[PDB]
Amino acid sequence: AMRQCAIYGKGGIGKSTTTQNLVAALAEMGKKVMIVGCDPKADSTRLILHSKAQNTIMEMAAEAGTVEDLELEDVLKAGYGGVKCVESGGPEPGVGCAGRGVITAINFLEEEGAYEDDLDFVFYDVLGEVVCGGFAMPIRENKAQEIYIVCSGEMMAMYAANNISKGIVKYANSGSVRLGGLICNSRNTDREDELIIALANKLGTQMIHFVPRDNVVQRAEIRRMTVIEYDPKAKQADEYRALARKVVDNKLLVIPNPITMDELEELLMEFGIMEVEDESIVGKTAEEV
Amino acid sequence: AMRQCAIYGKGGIGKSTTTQNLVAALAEMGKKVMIVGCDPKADSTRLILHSKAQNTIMEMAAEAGTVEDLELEDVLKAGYGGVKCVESGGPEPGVGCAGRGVITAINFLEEEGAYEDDLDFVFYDVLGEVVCGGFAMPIRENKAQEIYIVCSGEMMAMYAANNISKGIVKYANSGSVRLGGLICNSRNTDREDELIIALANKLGTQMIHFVPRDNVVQRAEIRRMTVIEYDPKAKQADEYRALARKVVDNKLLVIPNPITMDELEELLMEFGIMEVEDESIVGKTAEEV
Ligand code: SF4
Repeated sequence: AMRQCAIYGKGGIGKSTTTQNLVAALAEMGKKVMIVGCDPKADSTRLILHSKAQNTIMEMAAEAGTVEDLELEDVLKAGYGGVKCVESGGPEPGVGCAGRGVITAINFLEEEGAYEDDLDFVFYDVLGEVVCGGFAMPIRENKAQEIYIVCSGEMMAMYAANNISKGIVKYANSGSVRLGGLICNSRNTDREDELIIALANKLGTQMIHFVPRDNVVQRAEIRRMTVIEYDPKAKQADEYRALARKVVDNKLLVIPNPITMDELEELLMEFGIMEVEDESIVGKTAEEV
Repeated sequence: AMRQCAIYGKGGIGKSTTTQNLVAALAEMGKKVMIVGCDPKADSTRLILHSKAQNTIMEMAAEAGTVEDLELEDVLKAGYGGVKCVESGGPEPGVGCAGRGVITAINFLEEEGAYEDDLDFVFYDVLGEVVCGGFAMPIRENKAQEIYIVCSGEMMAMYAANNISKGIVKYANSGSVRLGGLICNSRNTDREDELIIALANKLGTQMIHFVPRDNVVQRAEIRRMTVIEYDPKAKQADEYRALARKVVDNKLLVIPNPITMDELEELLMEFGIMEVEDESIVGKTAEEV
């Protein structure tokens, strides 16, 4: 019943916002959901709590001395729709692998039996910028089963998306770690919907949603809350409900097929974000050409 | 004579472009420089080599079996102005700390006596997104002495700049690792020049340069080359020469003074990128307000 899910993707494309907003649609339709905040900024829970920045397991363990001197009630908060929220906390600048904050944070929650407490969903909001051993921690430790990659029709978000996938693949043979699909966050670039579906099937998954750039997300997030919470009778709000729908309904859980550099640039050139570079101009000064 | 330098800063603000371009200015004014490519994409050497993507120590060790089956001549290339170039290589997606690629890469170069070979400069192009143990590796192993942080008048690039600094500070007491200054890459935001000098002196360093958003950089980089190489008699070109000038001349090497979150938002609000948020609208639906 209780599924183990993760949201992976790069920063600056509104990953957390779509994660939180999704989780809110999912709460209002009956489910009890818990978000684990694996990003080094506390932005993973912000909108559900109406918080400036939630208290994290790292800064609080730094407080009470050790990780066990914390009580569950202090780290794990609940906001909108009784959505349980924790921020894992960043690696202490200079020292500390990021992924070791996350084991600390999951371990702590297993031992205070939050996982065995009545729950339908867990959602790890995870940075999928570089996929190092550190950010791969939910996948290697098999705490995330269903991976949904948020991305956009833009080079880095895509490369990012592929890499997340190569990680899924590393731990294919070890367990139930699978790519459930790609969510596109629009950047009002032309061909981006179908570019992300080109990528989605060339990987062997779908593009389970397309999230439109609606200026109500901005207006709801300045009030530190979801769009499902701010204006439930909105266009965008039903988009979040629709995504959240497709997610329960998803049965499509796969081991992906990473593509190469030339193949990513292929897809980037034919939909138009990338240009066909000229070979004769290369290495030549404006003197020359 | 041979100074050990590093360029730290976040992605997507044109760090490598300014690194490479700087290094070119420095080359035409007589010096012999080597760039070490610590970013997971091969973008750190690209413009000096006119290469699509240079061959990295990770993918080539994966080729010959072990790191010692590689010959110096294969990894270390030279381009414009006899600027020696290597790409370190990323962590293999899923497994591998990023910083362990970098020790491998430096170690390999110490042993084939590239460091003892006549050289005035070494420049580690390093991602300073999160400052984990992994990206702190040049600082903990004291291979970078002079850190220059490229940033912009934008929240994340500044936060990032602060964190790089907290890392400098961790290894204050261990050696000669010092913050030489902040380089601003313009994003044609109003107050950004003086915002980065606010930040610069609130940290205890200067803003050793301001690099203007000139559309010749774009036109030179599409030809896979520097602006010093493409059009030497250009406005931007002299900017790179001027930066490179101030760098030799720099004597100002410090241990920085990291600022807080409230202090960062202070500076963001008074120069105008950040807005003064309203307290009464928070937590309230459009029904309510
Ligand atoms: S695995 Fe990655 S998160 Fe951990 S230290 Fe290494 S580079 Fe940082």
